[PDB]
Amino acid sequence: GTLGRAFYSVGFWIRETGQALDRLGCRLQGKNYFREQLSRHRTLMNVFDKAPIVDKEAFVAPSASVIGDVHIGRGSSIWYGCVLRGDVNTVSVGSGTNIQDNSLVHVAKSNLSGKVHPTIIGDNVTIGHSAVLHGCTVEDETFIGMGATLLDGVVVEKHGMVAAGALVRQNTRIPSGEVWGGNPARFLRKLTDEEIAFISQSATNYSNLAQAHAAENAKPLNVIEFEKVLRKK
Amino acid sequence: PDIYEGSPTPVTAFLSIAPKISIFANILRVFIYGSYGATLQQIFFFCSIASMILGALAAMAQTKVKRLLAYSSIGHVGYICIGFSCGTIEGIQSLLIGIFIYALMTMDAFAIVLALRQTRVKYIADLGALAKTNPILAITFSITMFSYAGIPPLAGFCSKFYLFFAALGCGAYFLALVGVVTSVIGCFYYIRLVKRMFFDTPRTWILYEPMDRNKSLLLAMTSFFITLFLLYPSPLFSVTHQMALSLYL
Amino acid sequence: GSKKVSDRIVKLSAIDPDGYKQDIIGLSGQTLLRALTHTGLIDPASHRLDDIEACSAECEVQIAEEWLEKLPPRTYDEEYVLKRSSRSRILNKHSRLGCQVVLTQELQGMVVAVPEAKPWDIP
Amino acid sequence: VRGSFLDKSEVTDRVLSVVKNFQKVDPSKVTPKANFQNDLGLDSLDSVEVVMALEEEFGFEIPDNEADKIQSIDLAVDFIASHPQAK
Amino acid sequence: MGTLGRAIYTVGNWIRGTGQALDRVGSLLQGSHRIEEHLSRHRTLMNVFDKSPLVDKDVFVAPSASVIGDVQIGKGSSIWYGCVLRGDVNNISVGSGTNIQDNTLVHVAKTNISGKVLPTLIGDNVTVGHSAVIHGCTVEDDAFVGMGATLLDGVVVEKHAMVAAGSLVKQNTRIPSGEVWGGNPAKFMRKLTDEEIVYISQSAKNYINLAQIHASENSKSFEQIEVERALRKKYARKDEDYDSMLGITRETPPELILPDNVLPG
Amino acid sequence: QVTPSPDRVKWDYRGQRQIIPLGQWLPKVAVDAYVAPNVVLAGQVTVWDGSSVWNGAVLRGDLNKITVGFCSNVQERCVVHAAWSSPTGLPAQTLIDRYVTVGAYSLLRSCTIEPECIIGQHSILMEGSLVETRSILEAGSVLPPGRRIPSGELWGGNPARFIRTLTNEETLEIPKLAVAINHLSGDYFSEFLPYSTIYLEVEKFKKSLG
Amino acid sequence: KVSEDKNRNYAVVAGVVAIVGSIGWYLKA
Ligand SMILES: C/C=C/C(=O)SCCNC(=O)CCNC(=O)[C@H](O)C(C)(C)COP(=O)(O)OP(=O)(O)OC[C@H]1O[C@@H](n2cnc3c(N)ncnc32)[C@H](O)[C@@H]1OP(=O)(O)O
Ligand SMILES: CCCCCCCCCCCC(=O)SCCNC(=O)CCNC(=O)[C@H](O)C(C)(C)COP(=O)(O)O
Ligand SMILES: [Fe+3]
Ligand SMILES: [Zn+2]
Repeated sequence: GTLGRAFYSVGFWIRETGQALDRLGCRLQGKNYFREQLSRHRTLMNVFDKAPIVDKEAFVAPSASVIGDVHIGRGSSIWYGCVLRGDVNTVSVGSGTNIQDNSLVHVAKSNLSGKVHPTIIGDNVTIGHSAVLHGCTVEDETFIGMGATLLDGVVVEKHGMVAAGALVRQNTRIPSGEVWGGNPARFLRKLTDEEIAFISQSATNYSNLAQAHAAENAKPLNVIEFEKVLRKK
Repeated sequence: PDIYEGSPTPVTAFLSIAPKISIFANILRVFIYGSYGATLQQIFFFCSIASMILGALAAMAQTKVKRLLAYSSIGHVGYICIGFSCGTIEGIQSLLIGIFIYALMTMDAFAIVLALRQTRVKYIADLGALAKTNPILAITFSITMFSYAGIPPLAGFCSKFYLFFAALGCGAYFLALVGVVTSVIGCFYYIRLVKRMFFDTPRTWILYEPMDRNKSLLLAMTSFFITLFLLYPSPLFSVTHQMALSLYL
Repeated sequence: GSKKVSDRIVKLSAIDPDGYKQDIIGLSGQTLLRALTHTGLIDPASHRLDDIEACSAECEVQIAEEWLEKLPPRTYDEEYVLKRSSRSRILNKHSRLGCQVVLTQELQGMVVAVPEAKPWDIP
Repeated sequence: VRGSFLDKSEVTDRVLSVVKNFQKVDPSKVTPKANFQNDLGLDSLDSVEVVMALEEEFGFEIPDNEADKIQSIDLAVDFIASHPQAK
Repeated sequence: MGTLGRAIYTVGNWIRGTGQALDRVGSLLQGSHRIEEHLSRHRTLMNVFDKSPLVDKDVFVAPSASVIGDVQIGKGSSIWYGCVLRGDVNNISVGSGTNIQDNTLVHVAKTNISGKVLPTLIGDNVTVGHSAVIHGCTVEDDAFVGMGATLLDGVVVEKHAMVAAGSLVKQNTRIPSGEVWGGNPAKFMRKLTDEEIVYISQSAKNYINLAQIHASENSKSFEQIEVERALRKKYARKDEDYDSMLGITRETPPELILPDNVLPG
Repeated sequence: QVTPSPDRVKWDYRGQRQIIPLGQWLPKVAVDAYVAPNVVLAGQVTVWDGSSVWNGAVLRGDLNKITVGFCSNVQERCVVHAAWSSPTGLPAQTLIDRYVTVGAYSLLRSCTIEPECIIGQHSILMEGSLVETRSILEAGSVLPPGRRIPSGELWGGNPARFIRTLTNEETLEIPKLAVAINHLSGDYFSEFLPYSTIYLEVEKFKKSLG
Repeated sequence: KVSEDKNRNYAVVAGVVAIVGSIGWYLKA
């Protein structure tokens, strides 16, 4: 709360002073390594006491951005280039759910247009590449087409499908077993059983793929690349 | 006005303050100390009146910041020379107090001008929407303009207060009337800048680069002096009384 | 898309001080000065606002009488500025302040003469 | 008062005379919208000599880009009436 | 050097220790809530399933790009900031002189729903616009995919064909030569003028030139970055009047001058 | 043939540099502007006072100037580029004026947005297009090259079409949206001290290698 | 192990001398 925020602010003053002192000490020794422009990107970023809570069996790509109060469950996966920003409200991701590359899952930045809705992503959900989820609920075992946009208030009922490139307008409800698509999103047809099987099997295949990518990313950083970057001329 | 505009702005800032201190020291030690008397003071009386009137009108006509400041300085030397005209101990003391306060205020104003010269300020209209783009700078500059206009309890009132004190002391009501009218005119053309920075909604804005540490520190100190001098004015009063006495003893 | 920027484009010809004719482009509803600064015929840095209170005739242009009837008559302030910024303190009948001329569709093809730049950067 | 342009009414007659005075031009086909090549029986060499005569008349140089656009009378007129160096 | 050198070095050690201890104390006062910034773990090129990307010598890969798995990129191509080329379940092939612009996703499929699953093929001299998404489709040579456009599995963009910016090209759709398609769903719009064909070629060549300056900048070392930062500050403004008084002519150092092929003229 | 380089850097410990100068073209960021750590600014890019650029956005000014205005925001994963010239014949710099909200995942290339406009999420503004002041675009809009959004109007669609004229109150609410987003960005600006402490990690990585 | 820049070291000595001298100046007045 307020007292925690005051201690966080005063803490930053002590840290600023200490880091300045370290830079002084390095300057007296004739070192300029602190001037190097290194990336300050954090895979998990806190905004005061709103931090992400990520399950140990969840793959998160290092270049992904998870900011604020974000919950990722077991067996879930946040792929390369994704951004999840729950600060004004919360963002929760169920288990076994894949958020594909360059997807954006965020909440409204301001309450000017009313109260800010949280974003709820259910279980065994597939979110396609470069999809935009904005304060919407996406129930279990649903399919969000790649390049699609879901606006605040939207509900995608279980076994719902949003077609690739679709624009689901604000407060639209997508019923179960329906395929909606286009701009604005409109009912196209019903979901077949083969496609339901594909939904579940695709969520399972991506959990196995996430595991493989997590092992290759956790491999220790190669020293030879470091020495090559260091000794360049 | 022509030299103040045409010179490089730091030259304008320097010429606005130091030569006046030194030439007024000369004027005191030559005239107040020598002894021709009435004519010498009538010279300065008539020139003070002309300076107040002409400075007020010409400043009211200006659209560029540097010219406005030049004409304001002309008007203020008129106000200061009213003190030399009366030829008393309080006249010399008030002349010295007026010089000191005008110098600090001018240093404030030229610190702001040099800060805005990094984005090439030239016209009064260039300051449009400065209260949005840099609100604390617009407040500091508004304080300087109200101090220039003599609005109490800012330091600028002190000098204005004397003008009327001598006018009713040396028995001069035409001087008092000139002071009232020219003070009103000055107030108008100073608050026009506050209107430009706060009340206007221009279509095109100029975004200004932030100032360096030297000017921010000098501005902070001079602004604190301008707002808070009338709370503790004893040292300046005592020291100027000392100087006025030491002219003869 | 039923609404193009070409709907607002105004075609125009400006003659530079060395007498060379150029075809310039501008938007209706914007001043002639904006169209002139697009190509650098007039330095934008010398006249950043479109206000008569920030003008020392750095935007001044000369226009023939045929296009001068298609414009509102010069205001007292405009003539004051032009006359005082003249080196001879003489008001030129074909002079207009480019910041006070708003381009409209009836000014299509208007030809404008751009004189030598006056000095504008005060030390 | 000052001016930068020669009145158009003053320009048309000046271009009208120099073509009439120019040889191979009977002063009867010299309508103010005449083409030196088609309506005046002038070859390309004669047409070049006409723009030259107007340059000297108005005391200013005319660039090659615009020397060619002056193929008719009305065209020569407009150019000079809007050119400020014409005096 | 010397005794004074050693004494100052030792005192600097003490000051550093004090500074880091103060930083630790300040972290404790914050409640340990702030997540510490760490060394970068993003890998520009990565192996997966014993598949390594095959990238030519003269290829710009932005350090922020992700090239993963079985990816082949040919001579003169360029992968820009934020691009993700994930060849983990199938092959991705990029021809020569092809630009994949910022924030673009290129992915493959192991088994499409119906029909023969195919890898992702992008031909020579192809322009792919910003934030496009290419999924299991074929783009032939001298084609143009607009920015924000989306190609689904089985799509074939033919030679000298265009996909308009922001389009959604449905599965198995074939954009024939000479046409531009667009909209959601993508459909025929009009024929491609020859001027637009020239535009496509020029776009590919311009991006080849742009890739050079970006690649040169992104591969500089810390020391060269510092040298050029000092030089840039040195030559940011000028006093040619005082220079003429001194009788000297300050010249822009060559490391701050861009090649003429990227200049607007 | 694809002949690789044995010296190609596969892992860079520094990561992607946020500021990419190009010759003398140095991106210029105001001291009170928020730029997310993984944003890339390259070349002729100016980010003015009170503005904000959020995670994953790319602003590449290698072919023309890019300007983000006073209290304007360029939200997550937007791409702003520019060209040498526009089909309209006007100057082709990308100008995002003051109090402008550019919705996340939007692509801008040589477009002008006049002050106090809202660009919907996932929108596309192409070369030479113009959005006049006090206008709003819906999410998913597509503005083709050289097109124009007239002032005081709400547009949307692919390609964008007129929807309705805005009321006064709706237009008064646009600068409030920009100001609120800047207020939010203040919280993110407050999380970063002037220097990072990565160089210490680099130092111990170097020491643990000799 | 050692700071090499001699001019930097002399400047450091001058700064320390100024600080200690100012402290002594206060302490003896
Ligand atoms: C060297 C540097 C190279 C680069 O980096 S460039 C790569 C990044 N740039 C781009 O991706 C943009 C390239 N240009 C285009 O995509 C463009 O639009 C395009 C290539 C379809 C064509 O755009 P045009 O300006 O030529 O529009 P048209 O008049 O020819 O088409 C008519 C029609 O199409 C529609 N319009 C046209 N363009 C599009 C689209 N795309 N979508 C939707 N709707 C459109 C519109 O409705 C128009 O009117 P309506 O019939 O009333 O609807
Ligand atoms: C001050 C004096 C010093 C300078 C003068 C020096 C001497 C000048 C003479 C030198 C130039 C020549 O003879 S150079 C030779 C000039 N003649 C030719 O070009 C031969 C081909 N003829 C034609 O092209 C046409 O008959 C022609 C009428 C020209 C135009 O075409 P039109 O029929 O479609 O008008
Ligand atoms: Fe003007
Ligand atoms: Zn995929």
